[PDB]
Amino acid sequence: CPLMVKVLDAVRGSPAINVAVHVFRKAADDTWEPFASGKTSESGELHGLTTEEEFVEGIYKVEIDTKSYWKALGISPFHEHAEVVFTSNRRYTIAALLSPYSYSTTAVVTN
Amino acid sequence: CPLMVKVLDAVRGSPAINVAVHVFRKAADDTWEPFASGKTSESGELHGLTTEEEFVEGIYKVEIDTKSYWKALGISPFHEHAEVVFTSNDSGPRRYTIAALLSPYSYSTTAVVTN
Amino acid sequence: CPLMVKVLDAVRGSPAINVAVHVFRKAADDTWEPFASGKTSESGELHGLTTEEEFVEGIYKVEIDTKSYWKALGISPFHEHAEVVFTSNDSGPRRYTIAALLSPYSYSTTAVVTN
Amino acid sequence: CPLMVKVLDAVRGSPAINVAVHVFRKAADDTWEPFASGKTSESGELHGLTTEEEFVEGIYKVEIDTKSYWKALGISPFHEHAEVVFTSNRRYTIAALLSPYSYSTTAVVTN
Repeated sequence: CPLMVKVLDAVRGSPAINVAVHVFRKAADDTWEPFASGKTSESGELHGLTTEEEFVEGIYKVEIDTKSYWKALGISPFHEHAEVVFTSNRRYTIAALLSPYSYSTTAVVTN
Repeated sequence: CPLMVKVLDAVRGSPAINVAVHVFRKAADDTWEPFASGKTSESGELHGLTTEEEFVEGIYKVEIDTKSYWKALGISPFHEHAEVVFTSNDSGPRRYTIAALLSPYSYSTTAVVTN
Repeated sequence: CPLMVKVLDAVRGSPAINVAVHVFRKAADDTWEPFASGKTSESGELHGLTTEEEFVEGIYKVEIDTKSYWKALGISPFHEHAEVVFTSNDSGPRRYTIAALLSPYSYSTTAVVTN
Repeated sequence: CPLMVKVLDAVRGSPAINVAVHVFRKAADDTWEPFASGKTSESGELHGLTTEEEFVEGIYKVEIDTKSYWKALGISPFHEHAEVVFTSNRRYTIAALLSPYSYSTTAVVTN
């Protein structure tokens, strides 16, 4: 699998568990087509979203459902979600670090 | 003006100058409709995007064109742009500052919501 | 004043108000000697720490007392404080803004160096 | 080993390799005593700094030598180093994300 998502909780200093993630790919008509989805495990990681065969070149959007994560913990956060948009032309790790009013995201791209 | 955008460059240690910013509001049909736009100033800030009259409660998307910023510096970036999506709330007086800190393969964003 | 400190709270989405900040300069014997101190204002900023006359080239440490900030909010934090250590440089006119974004188990800091 | 350090490079989107790390522990005389040191591997991680037996309660400082990292890559960075100071009373991962004029650090504390 060439695409992994990892999410951390900056309030607790812990993996962000059970975070829903939806991946979209831009279609030829310039609309966002559903591509894959899943949720983070107890380690805060989401593996197996796709395969090398399926993950063709394109423009991808990884939507991390941060609002649902915070609301399930009893917190009213600022953002609806965190959206990570990039073109793929190799392994991509999309990492996110979450706080109620702030997030950071980094891409680690390796061979 | 109830909405301000501030952008910093973590590679140069500077304001991110002349970054394009496009703001959208979610319409009744669930599509994003254009709302306001501009480019950050010499201080990395974008003021005057809207007014209290127009900035009614809704879901807003602030799109920061990070890819073009890095390409103008001759630097290869990862993301197409940075998007900040939030619901505004009129529970009392409120100003929203959307702050972003940019690196080629990483960004952070924070909301500073004050009275 | 060539040195400003700005602190934001990523949990509340607000300036970090009344945060203690202590600045030190490295002495000739390699110890940290006190240089300036204060507390952030209602805007999360600390102005007037020093003057161009006193802020000569050297190695400076800016210590931000994050632990006491979180404890005053009733929130359990990880770090004792956040420290920012850098060498100043008089190559032309220069102002340093040390910005910090705080969460209980994480922080980021950026230097904005302008003319 | 109860203490791991992980470093990422936000310019390249890669692990930060060969980053020197020095850990200190506050002694009874309130001075910083050397505790352990090492450097990050090709994965950006530093394992085996200490043992459960050696890592007693105390105040620890993890100094990540960011200036030497950037200078070895031909870049003049802002900070001398990144310093992470915390009290230990369990596994600690100290993560850092580096840019020439900025860094972020997070603690992930697990059982």
